[PDB]
Amino acid sequence: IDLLIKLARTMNFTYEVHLVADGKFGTQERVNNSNKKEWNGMMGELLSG
Amino acid sequence: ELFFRSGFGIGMRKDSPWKQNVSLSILKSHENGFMEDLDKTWVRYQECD
Amino acid sequence: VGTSDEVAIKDAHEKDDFHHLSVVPRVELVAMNETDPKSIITRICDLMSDRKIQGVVFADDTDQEAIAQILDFISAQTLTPILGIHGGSSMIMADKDESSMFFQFGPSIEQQASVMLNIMEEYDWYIFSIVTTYFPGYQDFVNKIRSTIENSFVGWELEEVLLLDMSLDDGDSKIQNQLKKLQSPIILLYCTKEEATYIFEVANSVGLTGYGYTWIVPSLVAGDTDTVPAEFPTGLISVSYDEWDYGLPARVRDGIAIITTAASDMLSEHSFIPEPKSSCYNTHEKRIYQSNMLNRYLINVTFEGRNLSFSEDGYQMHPKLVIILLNKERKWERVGKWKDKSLQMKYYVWPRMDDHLSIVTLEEAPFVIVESVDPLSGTCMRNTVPCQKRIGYIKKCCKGFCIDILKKISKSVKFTYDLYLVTNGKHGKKINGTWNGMIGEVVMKRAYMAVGSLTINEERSEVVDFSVPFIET
Amino acid sequence: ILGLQLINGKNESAHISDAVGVVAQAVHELLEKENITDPPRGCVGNTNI
Ligand SMILES: *[C@@H]1O[C@H](CO)[C@@H](O)[C@H](O)[C@H]1NC(C)=O
Ligand SMILES: *[C@@H]1O[C@H](CO)[C@@H](O)[C@H](O)[C@H]1NC(C)=O
Repeated sequence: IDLLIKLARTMNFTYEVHLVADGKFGTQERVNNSNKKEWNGMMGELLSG
Repeated sequence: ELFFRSGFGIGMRKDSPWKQNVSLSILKSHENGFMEDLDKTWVRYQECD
Repeated sequence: VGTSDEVAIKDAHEKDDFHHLSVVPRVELVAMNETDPKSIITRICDLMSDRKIQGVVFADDTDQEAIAQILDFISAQTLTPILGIHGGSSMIMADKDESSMFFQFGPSIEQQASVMLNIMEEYDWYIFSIVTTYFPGYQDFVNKIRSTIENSFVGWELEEVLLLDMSLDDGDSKIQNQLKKLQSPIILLYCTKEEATYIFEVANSVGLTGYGYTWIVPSLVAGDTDTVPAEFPTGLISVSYDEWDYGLPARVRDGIAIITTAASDMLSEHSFIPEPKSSCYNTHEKRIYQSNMLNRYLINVTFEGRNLSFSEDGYQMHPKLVIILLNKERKWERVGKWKDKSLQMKYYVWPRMDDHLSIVTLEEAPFVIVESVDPLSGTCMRNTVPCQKRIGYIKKCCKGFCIDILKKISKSVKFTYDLYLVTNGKHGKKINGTWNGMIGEVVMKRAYMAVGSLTINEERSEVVDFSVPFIET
Repeated sequence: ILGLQLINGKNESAHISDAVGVVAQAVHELLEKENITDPPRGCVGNTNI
């Protein structure tokens, strides 16, 4: 967090912090139907928007 | 420490009639204490600590 | 359609003990040679004009490759449900129209791909290749296999998933190059009844067919239990719908009760049974009496206690399957049996077998470690080799320092094996002129080898001959 | 609004000549082929290909 405030002043943007929902870091798990693989956790929220 | 372990052996030409009884006298000599006796007299006299 | 007895089938026509609800099924026996589409279209659409019917059950005894598709088109153009029971009407299809409420009696395409892997685990066939041709459904066969292989602790090896695109002229050169890339003990095939014999002709020329090579084909490739074109190699194993215990008259009785208990049960809740126009025309004008409510629970039915529910694609959820094996006499023989995710193979050990030798071992703490079989999959895990054990045999897993030597030796000297733990004595001993143990079986020509923690000495070297030592003791 | 249109894609009489033009030379090279069979005779005469 102390590092985040340094980037905001340098690159001149605004932020808002929210924690992860489930609480994991990230790995690839297979959906039960077929073999569709999707990420989960903090790594799967970046790709979802 | 030892890094290539392969013992000695009496070498004979292929198709040699003596190739069986030579290999059966060695096995018996190990179990009779004969080859643990040649080691005593020729190889294992301590001289310096 | 075909050769059948009318009186035998009609005997069980009025035999449904449906006194619980007044279904009153006016079963009518119709026999006509209607292989061609013209006879079907001039009869199916004329039945409603004569007799007021809202349900048709179709059966056949022909090997037609497209009768199911042409018969499904009538279902799409109408709202009268129809069920394929016997023959080509029960062959698999890729997809159905959203307005085509046509169902069949037979296993789906995913289940067949899940029974082939359920018999290779028992017999420890961990290396296989897939050969597939163009067909409506061949995409799922590969995908279903890959999904199961990915999530499993067993050691699965995949190679040569190349497909045969035999569509162009003079395909012998193309097939030969593609077929020559197969170097696996077992190959899984997915083709049609007519298309199978073309590939099998090229196989014998290369020499792949014979001992050491095995082929597995789905139900539709076999097709008939009596029409063997003599092109199928001996030892071909296929899984097909049960027909010995599923008789033709029994199929009709089971099928009829499904429809009767579906429409009548709607009157229990909806209390307003639709009455569609009994004619081939005026279908659009009768769009008010939609059959979506009827279609909701016609699949989910029960008869004396069972699960006859169909899938949304029109496949039975709990079918019965058997495993058959071809012999020298060119007659299919029953071997396996399937019932509710359970397998009962008649042969404990596959009969087919110098390159195949026996091995006798014994459990020692740092050298040969014996562990029980995996409970989840019922087959030995990775990095370990299966090893039998007497007392009816029980399959364990064997691993250790000596086993790694055996696996590495067999790679360079290219010979096969099958271990089994001894049960009479241990390590060998001589009592009143008889040897018992790992040495007492080599001397009696039951082992031909013995890997483990044996010790070289003069007493044993006069009976069996040892190799070069690989450790000191 | 920016859209797209196909020229000569809605004139049915335009494609009638083109449909028979391509098949004109297709039959010519088909004539000089061996075992030129015929399609099934009627809707009931044959049930094969
Ligand atoms: C930094 O952001 C401010 C806030 O809108 C704006 O004046 C401009 O984008 C930047 N100011 C600078 C570069 O002086
Ligand atoms: C080895 O011993 C056997 C029996 O003692 C004898 O028959 C044989 O001749 C011996 N080998 C030779 C080379 O003499």
